[PDB]
Amino acid sequence: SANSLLGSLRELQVLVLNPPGEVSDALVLQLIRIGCSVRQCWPPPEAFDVPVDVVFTSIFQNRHHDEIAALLAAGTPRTTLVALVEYESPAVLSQIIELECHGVITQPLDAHRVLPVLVSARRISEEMAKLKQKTEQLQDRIAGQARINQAKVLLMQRHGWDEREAHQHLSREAMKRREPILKIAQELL
Amino acid sequence: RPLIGLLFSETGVTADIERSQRYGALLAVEQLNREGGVGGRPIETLSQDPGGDPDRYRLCAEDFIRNRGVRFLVGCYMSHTRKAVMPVVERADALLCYPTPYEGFEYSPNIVYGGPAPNQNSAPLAAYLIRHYGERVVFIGSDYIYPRESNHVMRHLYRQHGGTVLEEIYIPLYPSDDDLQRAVERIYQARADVVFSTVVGTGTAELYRAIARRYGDGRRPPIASLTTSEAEVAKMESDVAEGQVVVAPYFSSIDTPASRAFVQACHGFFPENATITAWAEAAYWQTLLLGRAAQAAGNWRVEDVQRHLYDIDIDAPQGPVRVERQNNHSRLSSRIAEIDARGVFQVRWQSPEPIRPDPYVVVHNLDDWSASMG
Repeated sequence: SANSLLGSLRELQVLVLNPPGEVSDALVLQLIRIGCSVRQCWPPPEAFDVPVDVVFTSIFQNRHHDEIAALLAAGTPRTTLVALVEYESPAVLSQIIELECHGVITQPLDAHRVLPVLVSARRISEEMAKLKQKTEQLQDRIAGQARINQAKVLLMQRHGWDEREAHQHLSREAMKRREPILKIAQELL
Repeated sequence: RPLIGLLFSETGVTADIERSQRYGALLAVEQLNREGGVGGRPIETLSQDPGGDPDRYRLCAEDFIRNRGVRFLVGCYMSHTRKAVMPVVERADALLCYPTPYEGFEYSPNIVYGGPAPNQNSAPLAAYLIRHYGERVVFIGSDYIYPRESNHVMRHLYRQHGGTVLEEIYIPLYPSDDDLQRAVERIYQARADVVFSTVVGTGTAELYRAIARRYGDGRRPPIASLTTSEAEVAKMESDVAEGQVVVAPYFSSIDTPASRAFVQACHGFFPENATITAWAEAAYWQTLLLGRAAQAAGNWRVEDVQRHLYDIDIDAPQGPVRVERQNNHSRLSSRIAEIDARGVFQVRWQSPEPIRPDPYVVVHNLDDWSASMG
């Protein structure tokens, strides 16, 4: 996984969401040396058009901030976010916090700062997405377990069966009707 | 000596039904003595009062067999009193007639079972109850083996047929006042559709009266019992007793000449404090069978009398009965009755024919009873 993360950088689709100019140019050139697929866009659109894995943007005190914010709010949560920052003062930093960046690059940008930030930010966003996915799986699991257990008590008590017998019956019907054990359980309940 | 030992309590928790059994047995002796006794010699009886105590039953059985030469006994009611006597009769090669309903699961070469096993009373009653009453039930029984075994089956039957057994309550055999009040409050708090009682003897009447008063004298759940007899219903106010449900092979209201003849015979012979019950009926027919088997054998030898027992199908007050040689149990009628407002037992269902006994059946198939009840 550090190994697979590093090995898949050349398949990432990176978008430099920033005005045309020297900064965008230097950033796009360093993302092409690293080997990512890189596009540059400006003014911020309303939806992406093509799948995007990582966005680099700057912090604007104007309507592109809200556009960018809305653009990524509606977007795929696994989209990694990196902000180019030139001020350390509270309104600018609050903007970074509200956008919920996964990484930052303070200006002036230079090639040495890019790869370490892209990798650490990508690990970060992927780890966030995984914890959220585990959270849903576990929520579903706790609920499932409960209905398998209440259905088992139901069979036990209905038929004068032990736990093992109730379990064998659920499994058997389940795997004879090509459906989840949970469906059988919920049918009973 | 043609001497029958009668082991029925006169005092104690089940004194009423057992006095009833004693007089039923005495009624038979009297009739047998008018039919020629046993080979010219009159049939004699010997009675002792064990007072519902299993150890006193054993001691009375032992006195009779050891010191009085008794080899033929009629007696016992509560199952542990039967268990206490059984070994004494088996070691003496004696014969005991048990004219009492019981939990089943017993075979004794020396016991002639004149009362129904669970396939003959509880099963039909379970089918009936699940058929006509709501499926939320509350159980209340006396704390000894029979109500407990009887609840063990009924609990399983209700759960198998989509019912809920809300509370399963037990009270001591001579239940204090507090015992009753606590029990009735639980019954009242469960809001059951039906009350299945297995309470036996003294305290039955008070129990049914307390359920009555407790409820807001309003469409209480009906009480269905496996144990309540005519002796308990006579101690109940008319309105308490009304609509209660009861099961037995015989009811004094049966509409036949044979039943009519038994009522009349009991009315002119039984004391004032001895009500006719289904167990007086069973003591009567069993005691009658003993006498006729002895008359057919020409002697009073257990071996000779016993042989002639399985071959004599009798015309009992309940209808026709016989004892099966394979298991010492009997083929018995089975009636389910609802008590009307004047304290009379109205038979609501009857098995089309006498039910053959199967004391060891574990799975009671309620479908057996679909045709005759619906």
